[PDB]
Amino acid sequence: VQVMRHRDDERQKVCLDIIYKMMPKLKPVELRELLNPVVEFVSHPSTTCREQMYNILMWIHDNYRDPESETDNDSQEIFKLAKDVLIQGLIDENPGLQLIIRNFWSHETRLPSNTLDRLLALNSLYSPKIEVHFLSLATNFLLEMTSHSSLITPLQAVAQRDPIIAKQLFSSLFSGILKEMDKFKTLSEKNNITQKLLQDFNRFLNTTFSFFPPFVSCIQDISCQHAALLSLDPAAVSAGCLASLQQPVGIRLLEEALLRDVLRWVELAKLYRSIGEYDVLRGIFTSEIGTKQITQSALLAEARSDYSEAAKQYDEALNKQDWVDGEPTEAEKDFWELASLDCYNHLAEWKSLEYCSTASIDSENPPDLNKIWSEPFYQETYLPYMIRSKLKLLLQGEADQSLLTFIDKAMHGELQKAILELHYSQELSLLYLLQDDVDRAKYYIQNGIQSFMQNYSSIDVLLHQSRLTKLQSVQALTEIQEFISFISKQGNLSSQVPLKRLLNTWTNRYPDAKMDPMNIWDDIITNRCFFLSKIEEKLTDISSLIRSCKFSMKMKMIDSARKQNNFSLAMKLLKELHKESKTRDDWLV
Amino acid sequence: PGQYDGRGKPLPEYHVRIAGFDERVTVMASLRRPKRIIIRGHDEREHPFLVKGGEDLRQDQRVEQLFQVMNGILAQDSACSQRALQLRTYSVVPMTSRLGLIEWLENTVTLKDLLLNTMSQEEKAAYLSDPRAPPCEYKDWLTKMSGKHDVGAYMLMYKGANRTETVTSFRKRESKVPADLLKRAFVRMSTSPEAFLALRSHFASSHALICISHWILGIGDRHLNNFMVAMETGGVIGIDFGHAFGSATQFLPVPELMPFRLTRQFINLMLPMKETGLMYSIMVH
Repeated sequence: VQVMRHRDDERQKVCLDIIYKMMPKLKPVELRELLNPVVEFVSHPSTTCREQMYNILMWIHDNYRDPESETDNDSQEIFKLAKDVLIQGLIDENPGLQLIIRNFWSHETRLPSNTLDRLLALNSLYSPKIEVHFLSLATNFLLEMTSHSSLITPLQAVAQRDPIIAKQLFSSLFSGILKEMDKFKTLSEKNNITQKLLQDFNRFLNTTFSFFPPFVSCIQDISCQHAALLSLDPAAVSAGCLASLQQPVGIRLLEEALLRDVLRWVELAKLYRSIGEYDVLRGIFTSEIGTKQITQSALLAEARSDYSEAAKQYDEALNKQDWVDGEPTEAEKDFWELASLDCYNHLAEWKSLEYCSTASIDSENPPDLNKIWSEPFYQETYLPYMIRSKLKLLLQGEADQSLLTFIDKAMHGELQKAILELHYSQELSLLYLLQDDVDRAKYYIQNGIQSFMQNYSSIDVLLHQSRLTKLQSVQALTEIQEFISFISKQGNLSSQVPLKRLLNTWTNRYPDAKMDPMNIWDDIITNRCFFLSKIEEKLTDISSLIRSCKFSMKMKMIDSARKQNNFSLAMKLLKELHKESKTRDDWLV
Repeated sequence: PGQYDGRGKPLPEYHVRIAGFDERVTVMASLRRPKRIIIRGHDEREHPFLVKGGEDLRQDQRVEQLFQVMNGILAQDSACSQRALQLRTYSVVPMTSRLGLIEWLENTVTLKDLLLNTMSQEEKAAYLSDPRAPPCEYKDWLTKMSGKHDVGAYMLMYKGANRTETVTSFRKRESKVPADLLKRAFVRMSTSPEAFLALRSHFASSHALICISHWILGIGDRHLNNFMVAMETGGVIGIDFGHAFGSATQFLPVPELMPFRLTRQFINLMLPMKETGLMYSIMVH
């Protein structure tokens, strides 16, 4: 077994040759040992060796079938571990070999050939090792049993070319068969067939990992054309369209589900929470997530810019005592807390946000660890406000000693790394500039720019305000980019003119009022004055000058808060600025 | 003309000097029968126009300038400048008395045309010509609860009918029309559920904004052919003005007290949301 894993080709050919020769005498208890070095060769060149690897499995499937023999777990586990690789051998970089394997699969009594039990077995061999081509392979298998005909084989040849026409072709073909199966297979068998179909589709959505947008959209489209498949899974459809960038097919699926029932609306709220459309958001918690007399009296102060009274009637709404008139059901105890978090975040709640985000899952003190990582409800919603409130509290100047060590223990592993580097990376690059690993922070801002391309690619052409919400952040991204590209240049600190140029292009180039809300405003304002303090730390009348540009930035912020009706945020900003406006005279007036 | 709108120093060097007329006129099969011509520009483009004669068009220019100052305020603020709320004004030029020209749009359809040919062969026929047609059932019920066979029976209607009797007879014709006829119109043509929703949101925002600004200067007589739905980008715009201020309920014999039209169809399009989240938010904003 050791020499089989070495680095020469003819040795690896002849060992598979003798293993094929010694096949129908070896015992199945050690075959589970034997077969695991065999299927380590699919990442190897040289079609001879891979050809023999798929030569032996063509019999290990064909006569270790175990026809309900009930012999072992290994003897009917090798069947699964062989079916896995004999499925994955349909995507190799060698045609003709695919002709061999598909001549095996298309052979008699390998997939049944009436018309549609064909397709029912075709759902079985999905295996999310492959999903990218399954629609094309499936329509090839479907139109194989065809034998005024000159168009169908170029149609099958163009089918394997773009994902869009393959998606359309599968959604046409399956719906056509399922519409026209009604010459037989009566209602009990109809209900049974749709039972197995819905089971297979739930299996699909729970198996797939690297989400592929035409496939996700294909199944969620073909679900909404027959009278059974509607109640698919209102818990994982939404979680697929949170990070598949495929919202407005799942929205239409949930509306067709709600027509003709609480978790449906909760996931619909989570679905519409990302594509804007806040009017239908607020028009949900006055319909089903409600039937109290504090929900309306908070939503009618949340529809305008009155984001203090609706906050102050949410803690009263949740730590109430008696309330014997009807209790808060399974719909709104979550939402009162979550909307309390969001209406905190809408204004400058950077002290009492960490508390309400992480102080609902555990004991008194913050034990913050895998507890906030496990049960990913605690990781999808409570976590982003936690990390946001964290660093937007840290950046003004404290020590606070938690987030440093928290990300230090976080960035170790698979699923504690492939989220904290997949998603955010900007605030992480910022706290890495705090931790002075700017080259790591350079890699992180690089992946952030790449991530913006990755998001903004698959957002559709006409779904407006989603594009705008994704689009506004790039001024902050190039702001930290120009800070990095400024500070690596040496000739700044021994002079004054590039500092004056940076001050002038900062005081010139702005965001505008009445078109950018105060969250992105607060992003760029705190980011830029933090950089002002950072370069003040680096050069260790420009204190008065940096105070001047600081005060102009926050005064522009004040007037924008006045223009977009946020009287409370500008109120608390001027009250923080009141002693700050005791320094000068013109700033006072 | 139609230029010289004020608002800066005017310059005739790039204005459209006329250079050519079409070899075509097109009639509108209506009561007043306007005609339509396809005039040409020296700046290498076309401009179509509609001719209506015999009508004093010296008030519609005034209300269009009112619409201009209205949606000049509507983009002055912040919270409506987010969601980009705008009225689509257009230009009618007052040639003389009893002669003016209508600026014309492209591939628009009337609201009643959309609701008619959206329907299939059956329900369109049942809405137009039925023995139990909701026009014909309504006039038959008018002869039921009055006794007469002419106008004045409507004036008799309120002294010979209670509330709930009319409520049930109103359901007896509200049941005679399918609910999501407007959504059947949007599903007839959108051919993508990616685009369907950004079509529907645009329709809703348009109709809500023109209904909240058809009340401040209150205008009655909003029947079906005062709504030009544009299929090109999902927008409805309004034409054919009857009465300027609150005047359609005083001097008319059978008055009307609805501030605008929000009937069954604008309800059932927004299903399965109640009419409480979107139209409400736009109107209150």
